[PDB]
Order: sequence, then C-alpha cells, then structure tokens
Amino acid sequence: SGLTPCKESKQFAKREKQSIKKLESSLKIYAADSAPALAINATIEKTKRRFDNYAKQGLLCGADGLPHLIVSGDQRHWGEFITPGILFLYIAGWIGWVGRSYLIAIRDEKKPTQKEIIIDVPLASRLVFRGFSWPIAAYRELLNGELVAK
Amino acid sequence: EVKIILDRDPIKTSFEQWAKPGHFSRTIAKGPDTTTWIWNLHADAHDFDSHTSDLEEISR
Amino acid sequence: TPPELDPNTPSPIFGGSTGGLLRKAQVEEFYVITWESPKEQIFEMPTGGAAIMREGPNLLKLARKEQCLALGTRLRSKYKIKYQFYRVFPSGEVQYLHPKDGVYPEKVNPGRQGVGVNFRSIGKNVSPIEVKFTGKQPYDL
Amino acid sequence: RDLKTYLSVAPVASTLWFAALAGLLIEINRLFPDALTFPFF
Amino acid sequence: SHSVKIYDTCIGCTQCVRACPTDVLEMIPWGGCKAKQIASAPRTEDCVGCKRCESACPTDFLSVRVYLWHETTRSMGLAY
Amino acid sequence: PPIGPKRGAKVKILRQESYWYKGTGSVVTVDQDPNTRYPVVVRFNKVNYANVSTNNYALDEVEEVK
Ligand code: CLA
Ligand code: CLA
Ligand code: CLA
Ligand SMILES: CCCCCCCCCCCCCCCCCC(=O)OC[C@H](CO[C@@H]1O[C@H](CO)[C@H](O)[C@H](O)[C@H]1O)OC(=O)CCCCCCCCCCCCCCCCC
Ligand SMILES: CC1=C(/C=C/C(C)=C/C=C/C(C)=C/C=C/C=C(C)/C=C/C=C(C)/C=C/C2=C(C)CCCC2(C)C)C(C)(C)CCC1
Ligand SMILES: CC1=C(/C=C/C(C)=C/C=C/C(C)=C/C=C/C=C(C)/C=C/C=C(C)/C=C/C2=C(C)CCCC2(C)C)C(C)(C)CCC1
Ligand SMILES: CC1=C(/C=C/C(C)=C/C=C/C(C)=C\C=C\C=C(C)\C=C\C=C(C)\C=C\C2=C(C)CCCC2(C)C)C(C)(C)CCC1
Ligand code: SF4
Ligand code: SF4
Repeated sequence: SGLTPCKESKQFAKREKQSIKKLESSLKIYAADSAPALAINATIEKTKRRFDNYAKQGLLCGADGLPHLIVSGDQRHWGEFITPGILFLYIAGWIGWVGRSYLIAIRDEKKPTQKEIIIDVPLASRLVFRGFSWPIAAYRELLNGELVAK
Repeated sequence: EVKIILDRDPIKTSFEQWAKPGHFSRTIAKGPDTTTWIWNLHADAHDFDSHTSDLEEISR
Repeated sequence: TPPELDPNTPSPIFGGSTGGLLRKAQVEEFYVITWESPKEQIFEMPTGGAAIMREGPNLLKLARKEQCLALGTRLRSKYKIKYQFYRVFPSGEVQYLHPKDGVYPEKVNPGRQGVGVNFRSIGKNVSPIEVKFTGKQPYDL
Repeated sequence: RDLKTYLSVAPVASTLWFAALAGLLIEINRLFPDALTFPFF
Repeated sequence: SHSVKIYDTCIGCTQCVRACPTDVLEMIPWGGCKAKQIASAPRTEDCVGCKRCESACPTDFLSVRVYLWHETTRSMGLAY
Repeated sequence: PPIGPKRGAKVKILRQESYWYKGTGSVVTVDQDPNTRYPVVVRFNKVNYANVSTNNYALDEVEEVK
C-alpha cells in the first residue's frame, strides 16, 4: 500500500481531465443539436461517472494515475478481489456440478454418446437449478464424491 | 441425338434426416464412440462422391 | 514342391516410362514377375502409366519387389490371375520368392515352419536393463 | 415436429445458450458499466 | 534389416499377412487358438517397416510387432 | 465342471498392457478347449485405440468382480 488513495491523487485527476478534453474536442465539429454530439456527451457523462466511482470506492492509485488492486486479503479491498471471486467460485461450481449431474444421469443409458451430442433439454432444465445448492456437494463428498476404483 | 429438358418427380423432403447427424455416410451415421466422429462429420460433409457412387445423384 | 523357372517368355506392350530400372538393377538386384493372361488386356503399370497385357504367358521386370507385389496383388483381384515373381541378382542366379510355398501366404500350409515367434506373448518382455550389455535385445528372446 | 426439435438441441443449443449469455452480459454492462469492483458488499 | 516378432496372443485372423506390401509374413499351423494358425516372420529381410501389419491387428495389444533396426537397401525402399 | 468364469459375470483385467487395464468388462464365452492359451473373450462398453470392443485373455488375467 505504498500508493495514495485515488480520491487524493493528482495523476488520477489529470487523466479524467485530459480524457474529457479529448472527447470535448471532437464535440466542436458536430455543432450542437446533433446525433454525434449527444453520443459524445453521453461518453463524457459515462467517463465522469467512471472516475467518480473509483474514487468513491476507495481504490488506491499508482504514480501512473491508475487504480491498482490489493489482493492480499486486506479488509478494505475485498471488493477488489475476494468478494467477486467467491461469486465466481459459486458460479463455476454451479456449472461444473450441473454438468456432472447430467453425465451421471446419462451414463447408464442406451447410447450414452447420443445425449452428449444431442442434449436432453428436458433433463438439463431439471438439473440446472440443482447448482443453486451445489456447495452441498460437500455432503456428497462425505460419501460418494469420487470413484474408488482409481 | 437431340438435347432437351429432362427431370424427375419429388425425391423426399423431411426434418427426419436433420435429426440424424452424419446420415450421408454409412460409417458415421451410427453415431460417435470417440470425439473423432465429430470432426469427420464436418470434413466429409461436402464430399458428395464419397457419399454415393451414382453420378446423377452427385450432380444433383 | 519345386518352383516354376522360366525364362524366355514375352513381355507386355508398353511405350517406355521413366520409372524403369536403373543402375541398381545392373549392380545390385532386380525383379521379375510373371503371369498368365487369358485375354490381351490393359493394366496400370506401377512404375509408369498404362500397359497392355499380352495373352498367354507374360514377363515383366521391375525394380524393388514391392512393385512386384503391388502389381501382382492387383492382378489377383481386378482380373483373376495367377502370378509369381523372382529375384534376379546380377550374376544370373535367380531366386523364387512368391508364392514360395505352393500356396499363398494368407492360407495356412503344413509345410511351413515358424520364424520369430515368441511363445510368451504379451508385453511380458524384460526391461532393457536386464539385457544391458548383452548383445541381445528383449524381443529377440 | 419432434424431429425439428431434434435438429435443435445440437450445437445450435450452444449458440442459443451463448447468445442468451452474451445478451445478459451486455445488458448488465449497459446497466453497470466500467465496474472494477464489487461495491455493494 | 528390421526385426518383426509374433506372440501367442495371435488369433489367426491373418490380416497382417494380407496387409503386408512386401510379403514378409505368412501363416503356419498351430493349436493355441480356434483358428489353429499363427503368423510368422520368415522373410524380415524384405520388410520395409510401414507397419501396415500392426495397423491391421485386432488383438488387444498387437500380436505382431515391428522393431525398426539396421537399415538396408531393401528396408529403405530404394528403387535406385 | 465348466472351465472359467460364468458367462454373465463381469471381470477386472490384469493385462497391464491392455487398454481396459484396471477396468471391467463382461465375459461373452469361454473356449472350453485346452491348449488354448487365451480364452475368456470379453467385451467392453468403450472402444480402444483400434476401434474394437472385444479381446481374449488368459485365465489368470481376469478377476471376477461384483
Ligand atoms: C478434443 C476433442 C473433443 C470434442 C470434439 C469434444 C466434444 C464435446 N464434449 Mg468433450 N472433452 C474432451 C475433448 C473433446 N470434447 C477432453 C480432452 C476432455 C477431458 C477428459 C473432455 C471432457 C468433457 C466433459 C466432462 C463433457 C464434455 C462434453 C462434450 C460435448 C459438449 C456438447 C455441447 O457443448 O453442447 C451444448 C452445451 C450446453 C451447456 C448448451 C446449453 C444447453 C442448455 C442447458 C439447454 C438449452 C437452453 C436453450 C438453448 C437456451 C434458451 C435461450 C433461447 C430461447 C434464446 C461435445 C460433444 C459435455 C457433454 O457430454 O455434453 C452433455 C460434457 O459434460 N467433454
Ligand atoms: C453451416 C453448417 C455448420 C457449421 C458452420 C457448423 C459448425 C460447428 N459445429 Mg455443427 N453440424 C451441422 C452443421 C454445421 N456445423 C449439421 C447439419 C449437423 C447435424 C448433421 C451438425 C452436428 C454437430 C455436432 C454434434 C457438433 C457440431 C459442432 C460444431 C462446432 C465445432 C466445435 C467448435 O466450434 O468449437 C467451439 C464451440 C463454440 C465456441 C460454441 C459457440 C458457437 C456459436 C456459433 C458461437 C456463439 C456466438 C456468441 C454468442 C458470440 C461470440 C462470443 C465470442 C466470445 C466467441 C462448429 C461451431 C460441435 C460443437 O459445437 O460442440 C459444442 C459438435 O459437438 N456440429
Ligand atoms: C470451387 C471451390 C471449391 C469447392 C466446391 C471445393 C469442394 C471440395 N473440396 Mg476443395 N479446395 C478449394 C476449393 C473448393 N473445394 C481451394 C481454393 C483449396 C485450397 C485451400 C481447396 C483444398 C481442398 C483440400 C485439401 C480438400 C478439399 C476437399 C473438398 C471436398 C470436401 C470438402 C468439405 O467437406 O468441406 C468441409 C468444410 C470445412 C471443414 C470448413 C472448414 C473451415 C475452414 C478450414 C476455415 C474457414 C475460416 C474462415 C475462412 C475465416 C475464419 C472464421 C472463423 C473465426 C469462424 C469438396 C468436393 C477435401 C477432399 O477430400 O475432396 C474430396 C480435401 O481434403 N479441398
Ligand atoms: C444464459 C442466459 C440465461 C442465464 C441467466 C439466468 C440468471 C439471471 C440472473 C441475472 C441477474 C443479474 C444480477 C445483477 C447484478 C448487478 C451487476 C452489477 O452490480 O454491476 C457490476 C457491479 C458494479 O457496478 C457499479 O455499480 C455502481 C453502484 O451504483 C455504479 O452503478 C456503477 O455504474 C457500476 O459500475 O459490481 C461488480 O460485480 C463488478 C465487479 C467486478 C469484479 C472484477 C474484479 C476481478 C478483477 C481482478 C481479479 C483477477 C482475477 C484473476 C485471478 C488470476 C490471477 C493470477
Ligand atoms: C464476468 C464476471 C465474472 C464471471 C465469471 C464467470 C462466471 C466465468 C466464467 C467462464 C467459463 C465457464 C469459461 C470457460 C472456458 C473454457 C475454455 C476457454 C477452454 C478450453 C479449452 C482448451 C483450450 C483446452 C484445450 C486442450 C484440450 C481440450 C485437451 C488437452 C490439450 C488442450 C489443453 C489443448 C465474475 C463475477 C466472476 C467476475 C466479474 C465479472
Ligand atoms: C450475415 C451473414 C454472413 C456473415 C455474418 C457475420 C460476418 C457475422 C458475425 C458475427 C460476429 C463476429 C459476432 C459476434 C459477437 C460477440 C459478442 C456478442 C460478444 C461478447 C461477449 C461478451 C458477453 C463479453 C463478455 C466478457 C466481458 C465483457 C466481461 C468479462 C470477460 C468477458 C470477455 C467474458 C455471411 C456473409 C457469412 C453470409 C450469411 C449471412
Ligand atoms: C486465501 C486467499 C489467498 C490464498 C489462497 C490460497 C493459497 C489458498 C488455497 C488453496 C488450495 C491449496 C486449494 C486446494 C484444493 C484442493 C482440492 C484437492 C480440490 C478439489 C476439488 C473437487 C473434487 C471439486 C470438484 C467439483 C466441485 C466441488 C464443483 C464443480 C464440479 C467439480 C467436480 C469440479 C490469496 C492470497 C490468493 C487471495 C486472498 C485469499
Ligand atoms: S494380424 Fe495380428 S492377430 Fe491377425 S494374425 Fe497377424 S498377428 Fe495374429
Ligand atoms: S512392416 Fe510393412 S513390411 Fe515389415 S512386415 Fe509389417 S507390413 Fe510387411
């Protein structure tokens, strides 16, 4: 954390300033009441909103003038890494768990490959929401998690 | 000889064969056992003279 | 049974090809394949393009043998024909190669004796270290 | 047509799936752009 | 020349003998399978090493193996 | 008595060099003939590199499994 918060970084302010002037420059050729003008003014308003949020959410900045992320585990920045991540692992786990629920449903059947190239959508729709409680995979792990043959 | 317009009447129209991947080839219409099946399906898709040996069918 | 012998028999009609024999035939070896044709027919030459079979006995000289079997195999199917091929050498000695035992190799014959067969099949062979320094090789066993 | 349903759910199932995903992702961004962090906690 | 071996795992299908481009293998009487025949490599001097034989064996593991060895004119497939 | 594993029985391969090595498969038949090195033909649900689903094995090359 050898950095300075973005709220109080001159370089971070110079970037917002320089960016807006560039978009405003383009604003000149199109005159006022105009489609491009409204499009550029919308980018400018989207630009201000962006920088505003970064400062607002206490993100440090580097001498470069750009925010940098802390992933150490520090509590002030869970938003930077840890919070989104857990969110990921939830979804990743969801997808994988549902995907594995399908293969087991498919495995003891006729031609199993037939449903791997042509999806059983009724079956899939039945199993998709099981991923919602996928971290109760843990309780499968206490018993039938993985194969004993290997 | 005399040149003229020659045609034949309806020769089938159904979604039945859409539901059956690799129908055009007798080897590959049985379905996949390995992932090689999938690649072969796209590589022999336009090989018409590999599908049948009748010149009339290939031409059509 | 004794193999057939030859040779003074005519050869097929061809125009000339670049795939023909070379110095190897002159100083190392060359091969001859012979067959009996029922009709005067046209066939694809392994070395070249197209040649005409001559009705009756036929004689063809090819380099390498594989060329001999490739043509011969084609002769067996396609048209039904009986063929044989020999290895010439340069001195003049000749050597009967195929079939070599009456019958073709696909068909089991009682005269034949096995060569290079390991009765402990499988990949039950020993590790290379075991034969290390012993001229042997694991498969040879 | 059973069969038509059958053409579907092939790798057309992938594109229908990913097109839906792309749409959802795009709308989210249109709604919440330039997000470098999760700021709700 | 190359080295070619056969194993009692052979079932006498005879496919390799049919596959070989240079007449290396042949079948001989045996009593280890229902076909009562087994492959043999009596002419490994004419082999080229293309492994068409191996490519045609249905045993779980090949019952005919080709160990590429010392190179000769015959094995190098040279017409010159 | 009859020679090998029952017909319905599923077995575990012990070939090592077999594709379906530490896996299982069901026996189809057993050649009743002595002198036959490898009887006990077996078939597998999944195909090997050579696209074949069946192979013969020695008696000591299979373990009955339940
Ligand atoms: C290299 C060659 C190769 C090839 C060609 C394949 C090919 C395939 N693999 Mg294999 N795989 C490979 C190597 C390969 N794999 C290797 C090396 C491994 C590691 C050992 C694996 C491990 C593996 C696993 C574990 C799985 C596969 C699966 C698959 C199949 C997925 C098909 C698919 O995505 O449809 C589409 C998939 C979707 C999820 C689309 C979503 C469909 C939803 C659920 C229903 C439809 C909703 C609808 C469309 C949306 C509505 C919106 C609309 C109204 C707008 C496909 C046949 C999967 C399979 O078998 O399929 C079931 C499977 O689970 N592979
Ligand atoms: C126009 C003719 C046509 C074309 C272009 C294709 C093309 C394809 N086929 Mg299909 N096929 C066809 C006819 C065709 N097929 C017919 C008539 C049949 C039945 C006989 C089949 C049966 C068939 C099977 C069984 C399979 C294919 C598969 C495939 C895919 C190969 C795997 C791959 O791309 O990797 C990666 C796959 C993807 C990237 C999925 C996404 C594909 C869509 C088109 C992109 C989505 C766009 C996205 C929303 C925006 C861009 C996002 C960006 C980040 C990429 C490829 C997309 C394989 C497959 O798709 O595996 C899942 C497969 O298993 N085909
Ligand atoms: C008049 C134009 C024409 C026509 C009608 C054909 C027709 C045919 N060709 Mg020929 N070919 C052509 C031009 C043509 N070719 C040219 C210009 C070349 C030089 C490259 C070739 C080289 C060629 C080879 C080497 C082969 C053929 C073969 C074939 C036959 C089967 C091919 C097939 O199934 O399609 C299948 C189609 C695909 C699998 C699509 C693959 C996608 C390509 C490879 C990449 C496309 C990328 C795209 C351009 C941009 C990227 C987008 C991406 C990110 C989504 C078929 C008779 C095959 C044959 O055996 O003949 C009997 C064969 O092996 N062609
Ligand atoms: C397939 C189709 C069908 C499936 C769909 C079914 C599911 C339907 C669910 C849809 C519901 C939508 C939920 C809406 C959620 C709100 C979205 C939102 O909040 O906007 C995104 C929001 C932020 O949004 C912000 O909100 C602010 C609040 O007022 C303002 O609105 C700002 O405009 C906006 O930007 O939060 C985020 O999650 C973005 C955080 C990004 C996290 C990135 C950090 C990771 C980068 C670093 C980590 C590196 C990792 C690499 C590791 C390897 C390193 C070696
Ligand atoms: C946006 C966002 C998010 C999300 C996330 C997610 C949800 C995801 C995902 C994703 C996914 C789900 C993915 C994927 C992918 C995959 C891939 C990309 C692959 C592949 C492949 C490959 C490439 C392979 C290859 C191979 C093979 C196959 C075999 C062997 C060899 C090799 C390796 C070659 C979050 C919130 C978190 C954060 C922020 C925002
Ligand atoms: C028409 C036609 C044609 C063509 C067409 C074309 C050319 C096309 C295209 C197309 C395309 C080319 C497309 C596309 C698309 C894309 C998309 C739709 C996207 C996306 C995505 C996303 C959603 C993203 C995501 C993300 C983010 C942002 C965050 C994190 C990371 C990631 C990356 C994941 C032709 C001529 C052939 C002919 C026929 C007809
Ligand atoms: C804390 C933290 C950190 C560090 C960390 C670490 C270092 C850790 C770790 C880690 C580890 C060391 C881990 C491990 C593991 C393991 C294992 C062993 C696994 C497994 C698994 C499984 C079995 C799964 C399965 C599944 C599921 C569950 C879901 C989906 C489907 C599937 C199947 C995929 C950092 C500083 C970066 C950041 C802050 C926070
Ligand atoms: S091909 Fe394989 S199995 Fe068939 S005979 Fe020759 S060796 Fe025995
Ligand atoms: S390798 Fe080619 S040449 Fe040598 S034996 Fe097997 S098939 Fe005949």
